[PDB]
Amino acid sequence: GIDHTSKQHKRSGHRTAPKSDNVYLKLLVKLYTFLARRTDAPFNKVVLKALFLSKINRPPVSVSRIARALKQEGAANKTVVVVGTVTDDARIFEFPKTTVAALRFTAGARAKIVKAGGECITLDQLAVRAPKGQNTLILRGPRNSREAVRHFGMGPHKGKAPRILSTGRKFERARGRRRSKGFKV
Amino acid sequence: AISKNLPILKNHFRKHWQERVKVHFDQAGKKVSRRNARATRAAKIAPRPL
Amino acid sequence: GKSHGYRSRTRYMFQRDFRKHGAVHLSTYLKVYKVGDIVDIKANGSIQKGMPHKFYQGKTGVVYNVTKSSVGVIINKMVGNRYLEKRLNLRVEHIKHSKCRQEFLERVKANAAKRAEAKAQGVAVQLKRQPAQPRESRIVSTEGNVPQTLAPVPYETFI
Amino acid sequence: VLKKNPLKNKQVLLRLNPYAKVFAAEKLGSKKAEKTGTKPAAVFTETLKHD
Amino acid sequence: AKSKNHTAHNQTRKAHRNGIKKPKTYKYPSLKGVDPKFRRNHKHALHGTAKALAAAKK
Amino acid sequence: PSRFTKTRKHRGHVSAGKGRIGKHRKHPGGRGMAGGQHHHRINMDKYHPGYFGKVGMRYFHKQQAHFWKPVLNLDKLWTLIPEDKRDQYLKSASKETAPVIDTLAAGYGKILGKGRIPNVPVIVKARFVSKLAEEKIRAAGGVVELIA
Amino acid sequence: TAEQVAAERAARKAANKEKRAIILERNAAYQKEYETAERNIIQAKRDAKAAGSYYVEAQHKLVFVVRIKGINKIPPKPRKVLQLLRLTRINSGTFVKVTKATLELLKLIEPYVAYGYPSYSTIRQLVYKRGFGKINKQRVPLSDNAIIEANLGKYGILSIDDLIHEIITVGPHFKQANNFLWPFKLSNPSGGWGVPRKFKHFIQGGSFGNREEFINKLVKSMN
RNA sequence: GGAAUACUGCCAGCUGGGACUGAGGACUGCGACGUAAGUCAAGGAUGCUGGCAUAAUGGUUAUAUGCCGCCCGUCUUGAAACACGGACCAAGGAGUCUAACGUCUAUGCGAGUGUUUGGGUGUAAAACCCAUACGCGUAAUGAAAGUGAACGUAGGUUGGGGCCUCGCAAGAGGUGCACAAUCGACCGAUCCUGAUGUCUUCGGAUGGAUUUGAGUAAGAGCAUAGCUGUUGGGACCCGAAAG
RNA sequence: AAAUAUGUAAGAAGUCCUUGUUACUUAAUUGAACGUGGACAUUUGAAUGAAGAGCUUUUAGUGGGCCAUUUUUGGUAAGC
RNA sequence: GCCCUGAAAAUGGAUGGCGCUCAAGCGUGUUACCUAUACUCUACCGUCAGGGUUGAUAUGAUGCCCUGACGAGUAGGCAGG
Repeated sequence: GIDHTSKQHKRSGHRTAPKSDNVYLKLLVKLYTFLARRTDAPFNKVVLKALFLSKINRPPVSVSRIARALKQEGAANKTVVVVGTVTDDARIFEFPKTTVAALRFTAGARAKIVKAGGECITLDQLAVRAPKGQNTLILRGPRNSREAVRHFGMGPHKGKAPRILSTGRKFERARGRRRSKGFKV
Repeated sequence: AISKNLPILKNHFRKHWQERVKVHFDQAGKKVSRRNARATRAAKIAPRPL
Repeated sequence: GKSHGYRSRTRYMFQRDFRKHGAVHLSTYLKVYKVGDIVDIKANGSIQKGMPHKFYQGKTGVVYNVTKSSVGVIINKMVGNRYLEKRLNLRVEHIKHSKCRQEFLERVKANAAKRAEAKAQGVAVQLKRQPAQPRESRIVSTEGNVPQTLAPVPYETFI
Repeated sequence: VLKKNPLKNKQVLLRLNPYAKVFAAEKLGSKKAEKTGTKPAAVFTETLKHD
Repeated sequence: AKSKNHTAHNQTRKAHRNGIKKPKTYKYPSLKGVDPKFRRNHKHALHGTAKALAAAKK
Repeated sequence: PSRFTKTRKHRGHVSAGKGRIGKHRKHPGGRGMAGGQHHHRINMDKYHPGYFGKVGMRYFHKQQAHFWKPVLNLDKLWTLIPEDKRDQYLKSASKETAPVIDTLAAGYGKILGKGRIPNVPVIVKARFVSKLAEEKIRAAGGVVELIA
Repeated sequence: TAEQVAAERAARKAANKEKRAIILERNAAYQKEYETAERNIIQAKRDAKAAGSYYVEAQHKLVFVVRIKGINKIPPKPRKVLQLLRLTRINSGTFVKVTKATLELLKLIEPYVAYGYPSYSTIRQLVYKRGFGKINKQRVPLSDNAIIEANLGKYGILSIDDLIHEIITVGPHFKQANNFLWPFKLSNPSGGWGVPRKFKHFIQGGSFGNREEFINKLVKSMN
């Protein structure tokens, strides 16, 4: 016997490939697991993993989000990478030029970028221009903006949101929710 | 019984509901009828417009 | 039935030491406490107000707040399988700086000066405490020390 | 593919650590001590043999 | 039908499988319970250092 | 599909996935929401604070959409203009040919002032506006014309 | 390409002959350094005896520790100490640097271990026959001096005898040199424990605790 | 006084007998012995010889012999139990479907999304096609009347992957999305402050505060599908005394 | 007044020097918080270990226990 | 100290049995020997982890390949068949 101090035959809780069956994603992977192996470039190791990510961990990056990130100093002419899908945002007006490499573009977002004299690029196309990922801005969407997470941590005084199906007064708003009805949270 | 952090439901089936289930298998069929009924009308309505 | 009032079981705990009853001396009130100070908690039975709960007796936490007559202390308390943070509002009579923090800063100042003196002669430092060590060889002499030799003693009753 | 143990198999004894060569050659696994006379004081042999 | 009343048996074992770790600590901790008039003036104190600081950037 | 289901996996193990001591019996604790105030209250307080009791006035025969007043922010607003014509007015930015936006026509009912619009005059027809919304419109050389 | 190969190869053919000479020279010094220091302690005692006094040796700085108890029904405190000492499997065994901070460890762990002061002979054979390093978790046999240099080189130590040297003389990088060494997996003692029942003390006529100089006879028969 | 021997210990001193194993399959490594060409026990066995044909050998099977082996299923702290059920065999025999849902995942589109009430159409319950609505989402807060989200590169501070610069490197500096802690600003509630005005009681600007909200602060949702989980249903299957 | 148990500390979220903000506070730029700028990384402040650390969601079964050394209470005692 | 008395129960019976008296009994010591699914080395199965390799290069890229460690299991969870 060994006085084990660690769970045996535990597996890293880490995805190894995508869970997808997309033949194309499977090639995008196959691509970047070559790059990630034969190049001492961090960027490839990031992209590779990123491809395995489920949809929830791939929240949409916005057009305005890229516009803002491009206002960083020293950033203006970098090519922004979004291992995921970019969506249009009517709220910006001025949109700059640059090139955006991402998994998918929405109609509106693809237009946006193009109209302003920019360019839309796939990941494998990004790969040829920047094998070592040079001059790139990797961007990520807001995960905790998901509506699912509002109900996370639901407990007394935790200030979170009740799994309710039909909001309004008469709906979980009396006893326990105000000083005048028993107590408050 | 009550348990876990779930939404409180309201599923009104405490009332012999299985005697009054309506399933529209005749969605297809009743459309054909509805069309046949339309054309055959329009016929004998001379050239008047339905 | 069972009894579990707030000061239950504290008959000896919140009790004064032999012939140290009565009024609290003035030192206790001339001490000044800063946020981040490390205080030992130790209730005074004669000061009924701002009194620590019995759990906190002998416990030591960090100051998070200073108020007219009290310091707020953060104590890390085990409940279940996790530690929870506790904020106590103790009066000053129930509190004392931790001597060992006051040793620590002293060692910090010393480690500074030694470091200064070390580079001011460009030589090596070596500031980490080392534990007690085995013992190097010795040569004990026999001059005025010719070993008294001893034997076990017989048994005897002395009643 | 198969650990070989230096305490047998002189080929791996010599791969690891040469000098074993000179060690063996100059003997010095034996080697005779230098001789001395130093006799102990009386106070020693006195207490050594004391009751 | 009487029964076992209480025990702490097994309870530390359970508590020590994923248990204790330590406390969750941070720089800038929770100002939960710090003297209201101080916070109030710390505000202005902080607001000013920012002003003065960005002033040296124009 | 059943073929993928866990019971398929349990076949031959006694007692399904339901234990031996505890069994799978027929409504322990009672059906539905029995005893929310009793043997289930620790769930009902937390997870569902607010559940029991009353709060506020009743409304007999409340008619929904007597309250129909969908909001629209300056944040968007320019979306209501046919996208083609959108450039034409942005670039022109006149006060004698500024585009008219019938918000009630777009299905809305109140303009709120979340966000920024450019500095390009707009004639905004709308029932109801927030003080700020109007203010940010006026500030870009536009006006609010109350309709109904 | 047909020329630049012999360029690269003779460049390591050279350097390896060189690394080999450094080792020879080091090894030779050690033999000496040991040969002297031990002769010194001898006459040191003889002199002191002549002068009418007593030489008393320096206290040992080293112990080798073997777990002689299995894994069942051990109290939680010693259980932790047996682990922090990497002794989590019966008859496994490591080296410990003796200081007061580690001595109190052995004190606790005592009814489950046998330990004492290893000789140069015992350490030498242990590292040779059963020495393995820990490299990226894995337990690699020390089959060529390159493995040691590749890992413990940053502290001197580019040989197995530099490894041994750093062990028996304790000294500057004992911590990391030791920790390099995987716990030694010994077999049961060939010839037995020479006592009817092990889980008394050595003094009480059976195993566990400090048997001092006797640890070598045991460990040799387990090696 | 000169020795020897025991005891203990070291030798990278030499050597006899016996046992089990022989994984691997071109070369590549570290070495050793040689003046040498070369050789070697140096990153896992080869050489020589013999034996087997209606046979050597191995598989199964029956029996015998040595040691060992109580009846399963079940409730139970505890069953081989002097606890229950089970004589035997075949066939049947128990977590289902559904309405509404949690999480996770795949996929379509995305500030939207959902063709299938219906219509069009047809090779006719299919496939192909579609207008207006409607649902959920993009606004919150308050019991309600109601009001309703930028002082600022949509703020400051601290960590931050990746990228950019310098350096041969070790390093240093710049930028810093996601996420985390903290200070702040905005919207609503509550309690204050009550300007310019007005038809003298209407109006509510501005500045506030250990109060409060399932909010704001460059949107993420909608839909189909799957496993697990939730509630109602005969509700895993069989079972009352009763009404 | 033990023994065994038991709290905290052993630094980068640190140290010093210079002088910034404030409506708090002082008789007082005096403090108190929080900072800009400057200086200190070989042992950077005891030992041993770390089989990686940190974190989020969600759901099963269980919620009759029993036994041994020791400490212990009720009972003459008990396989209580 | 060992031995003897104090020492009475119901089928026929139990240092486990035979049997054992300078023991094969009691106290103590010294060697040798027997034996576990444990310990040591090795082959194989599997699980986990780390790593190499589709550069033109025939048949497995969820693949070939290298290395290290690990393996009890009711109620119960997941996985691969």
